[PDB]
Amino acid sequence: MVVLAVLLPVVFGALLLLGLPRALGVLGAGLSFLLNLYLFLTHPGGVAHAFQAPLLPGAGVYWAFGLDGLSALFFLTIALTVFLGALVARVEGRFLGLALLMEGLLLGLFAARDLLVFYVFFEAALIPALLMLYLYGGEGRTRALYTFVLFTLVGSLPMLAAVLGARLLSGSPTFLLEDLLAHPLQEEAAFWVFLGFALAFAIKTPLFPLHAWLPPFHQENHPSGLADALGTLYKVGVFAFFRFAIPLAPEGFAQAQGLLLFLAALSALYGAWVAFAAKDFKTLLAYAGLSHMGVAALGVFSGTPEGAMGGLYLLAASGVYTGGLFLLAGRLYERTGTLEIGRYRGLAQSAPGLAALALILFLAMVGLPGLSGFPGEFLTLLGAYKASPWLAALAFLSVIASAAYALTAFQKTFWEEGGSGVKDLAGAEWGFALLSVLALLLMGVFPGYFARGLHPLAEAFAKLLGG
Amino acid sequence: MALLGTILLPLLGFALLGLFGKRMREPLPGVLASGLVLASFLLGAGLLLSGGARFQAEWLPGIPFSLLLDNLSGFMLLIVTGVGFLIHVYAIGYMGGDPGYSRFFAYFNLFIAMMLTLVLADSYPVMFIGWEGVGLASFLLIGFWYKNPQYADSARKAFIVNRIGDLGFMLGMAILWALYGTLSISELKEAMEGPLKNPDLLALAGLLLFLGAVGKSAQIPLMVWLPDAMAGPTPVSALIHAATMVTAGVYLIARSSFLYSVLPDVSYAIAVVGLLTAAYGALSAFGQTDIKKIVAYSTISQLGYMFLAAGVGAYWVALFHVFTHAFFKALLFLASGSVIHALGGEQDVRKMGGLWKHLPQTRWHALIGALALGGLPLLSGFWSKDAILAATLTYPFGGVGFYVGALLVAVLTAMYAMRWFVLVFLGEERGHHHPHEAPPVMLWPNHLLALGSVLAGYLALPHPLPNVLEPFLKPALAEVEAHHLSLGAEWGLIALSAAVALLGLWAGFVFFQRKVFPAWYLAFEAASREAFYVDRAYNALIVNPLKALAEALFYGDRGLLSGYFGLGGAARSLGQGLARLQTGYLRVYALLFVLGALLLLGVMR
Repeated sequence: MVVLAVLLPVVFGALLLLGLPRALGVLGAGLSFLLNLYLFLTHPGGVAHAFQAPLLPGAGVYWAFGLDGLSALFFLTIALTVFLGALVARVEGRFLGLALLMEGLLLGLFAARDLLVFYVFFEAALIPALLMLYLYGGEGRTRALYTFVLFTLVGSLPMLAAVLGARLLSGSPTFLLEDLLAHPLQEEAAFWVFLGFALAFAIKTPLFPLHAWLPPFHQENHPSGLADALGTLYKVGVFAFFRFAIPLAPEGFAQAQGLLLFLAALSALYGAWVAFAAKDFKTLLAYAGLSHMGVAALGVFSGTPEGAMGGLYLLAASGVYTGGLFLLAGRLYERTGTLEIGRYRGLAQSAPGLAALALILFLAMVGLPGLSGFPGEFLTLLGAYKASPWLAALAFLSVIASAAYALTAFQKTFWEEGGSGVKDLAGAEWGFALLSVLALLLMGVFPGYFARGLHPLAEAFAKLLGG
Repeated sequence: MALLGTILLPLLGFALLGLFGKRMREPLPGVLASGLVLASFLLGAGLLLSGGARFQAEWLPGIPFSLLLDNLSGFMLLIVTGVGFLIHVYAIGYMGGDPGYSRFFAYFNLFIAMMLTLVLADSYPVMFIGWEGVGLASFLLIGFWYKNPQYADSARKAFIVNRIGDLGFMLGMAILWALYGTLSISELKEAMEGPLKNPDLLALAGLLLFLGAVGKSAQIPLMVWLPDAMAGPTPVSALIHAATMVTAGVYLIARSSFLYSVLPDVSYAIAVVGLLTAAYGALSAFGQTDIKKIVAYSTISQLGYMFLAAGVGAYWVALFHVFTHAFFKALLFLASGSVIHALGGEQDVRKMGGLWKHLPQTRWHALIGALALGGLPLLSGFWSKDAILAATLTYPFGGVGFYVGALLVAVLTAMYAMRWFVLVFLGEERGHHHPHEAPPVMLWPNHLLALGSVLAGYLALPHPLPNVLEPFLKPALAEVEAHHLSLGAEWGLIALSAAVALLGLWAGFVFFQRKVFPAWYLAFEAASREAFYVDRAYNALIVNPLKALAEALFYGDRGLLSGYFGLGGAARSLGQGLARLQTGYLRVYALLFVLGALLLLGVMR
């Protein structure tokens, strides 16, 4: 059931860290992909594989797991992305076990059916990231690590008091989200809990004034960008907003909606804009991920089940193609040795199909229709314009700067005058490119098939902001 | 479902030519592409002749996938497929010894399929899919020979401007979803008539839609991006400037006619912008010293003509101009491409001259084209341009100054067409062309293009003669019409147009054979060569300041992270100030102990 699909990446990461060899982690990630896709099918609903076990009976804590429609496609997204990053990795630092550990942890986190288990995984996922960051590259590694870790922890630890309040002040018997949703928090008490949620989720969303951890984090990781891929998968903030923050304390969110939408719009614009000034790949992609989280936060904060489903779909797909671009940059680094955007211009003539792969990933990035980003982007526009037309309009002076930075980097990196000539493609990169573009096309062309399970949650939790 | 295969074919073709691509011999990509274009033309003509087509497939909740093939859609489909196949053969000829043959024709297949998806659409999201897909393929093909930085920034600026227009489109679409909740032109139109609501919002959605159309067809201010499309191969430039990527703008107005017909100020502004674009292109055309750019500015003027037509409500007349244009501008461009293929790509005017006697079968093509653009009294361009000139006066929104404006524009079009033809074929001899000027399968499809251009013509004729296109186009869509007309005096207007076109032809003849070029004219021609110093301003206060703010906001983020570091440094400093509290003398420790204990006992009350 759900437990096995969640645990498999963790145990395979253990068998990669403590056991040997490197190759078996790739097939472990593949097995995770297969099982998560199977569980994605035949899915009746939330109860799909319900699991209940005691953790702190006296305190009210249970291992609570199951597949939502949201959890299903997020399982699929993570399993696919991590399997791609496992085969093509070339990190080989003997730490891919940490990446599989983080995969399983994020799977359990999305499978969290009770609040405390969500919080537990939210806090536990700090370990892999810091490890694969610290001992696998970077000059200011420890300092950017302290920045990121202190940001997350200062945000998270008061959210523990927030969740204790959400359990106690409502008289909930346990931490189960079902029970906590059955006992809503009252006025002048949901205020503080939602504020604690909004700081901790925004600093990890990330939003504009609190985004300062993302570029230093993404630069100093393993230059292959596996740690960067999984850290980009670590922006799960938006989800916790829609599923946990807003429903559990909508009363304060009613007042804070204007400020949240403002932060989301300004983050999107600022990221997609400053990405132009970025002289390197890690900074550029960090600002891109900030832009995408700004758009997703806009879609969620706007109400408008349209915008909510669009923001979530955009979040999943953006994680996918950003991790793809990180792995692509890591492979071009491994074969060249430098990530500068100016130098090594002729790549396109030497690289036959790596240019087209990078182009497809970039097009999905700037939200070109026919790829997975456009459904969520446009649905978020619609929902935000319903919520606040000004903020959706300003926020969508983004496709311009998006196109600018993406095409500038692609041209100055690949298209221009030939250099020495660089390695063309690796055997693992073959399956990597094939599956990546396959998934992009399938999820962009048929957002009807996917995201159907996202609609009921979105409409119910958006009408919850109504009468 | 059979309607979808027409688009599916130049997807399999693109995938073959992109993935493997160079694993084929040189002529093959053209063969496969031309076969797909012809087998899409055929299956589209068969569907249209069979009455029409409809297809609905599941998509985003509330936003399904709707394809509708009617008279207005099939018209564009036949146009695009025929011109595309002709340019496909001309590219089979013209592309020779150039690597990326498969790249070229895969991009061609993608372009055709996306343009079909655009026009065959009952939902605005699919129209926008086609929009951005066309922008992508255009940006790709302009930079086909990527080894040049000069022909990279062109396509870069192209797609940036395109995405600006597309953002305007997205905002109009969001508006027309918030109001009604349909976003399907069929049901949105059937629901939009009657109780109009928030006329400000309707006019705003129309304004943003027109803004998207301006970026697509390169109108003011987004005008500047089209001339640099000279960078791309010549058959690409023909496909982009004649058959596709420009007709999308006028087609948007043709399909949203139900919206724009109830918006008098909006349609008046559309006519105004069409006139302004026509004037800009005409005035700055002849000053240009390059053949491709001096033709691109004529394209600007002709698209301004079409927008003027569609602005006053002359949607069928604007489509008349589109039909005529699709013929004669393709003729012009393919002529220029054969020309530079004879001279080894010299691609200049001042370095040209005296190609009249040298070139058989080419002087005829270029002359036919120059006459159609100048509006030779007996040619399709004459009918289209003067039908627009009349519809200016007859149709709503006044047409007071626009008539004399477009008439003087006809003068100027004739003048610069004669400048083009003379300075390229007459009045000097320079350069070299020994071996192979005339190709078979290059000038052969150009033969059919020029013939159709001569005989496009009489599908739309003044009311004594048959107006074939009006009854075909009106019933499916663009239903509303309210226009006066006259006879006898209208034919006097036709006579005025013919006389003006002929006088403009001869005026250009003498002015551009003279070589006098008076003091004021030299300054005028120089300014026109530099496009009236537009780009300097465009890079002055917008683009370069965007770069400056990118750099400044990067500095600001650096400062924000430094301020977080300052928070950490304040924490440590406070920490060591509290750590210095432990000096080590026991008397200090006991004093602080007793103080804290007293404080605690005081708090306990």
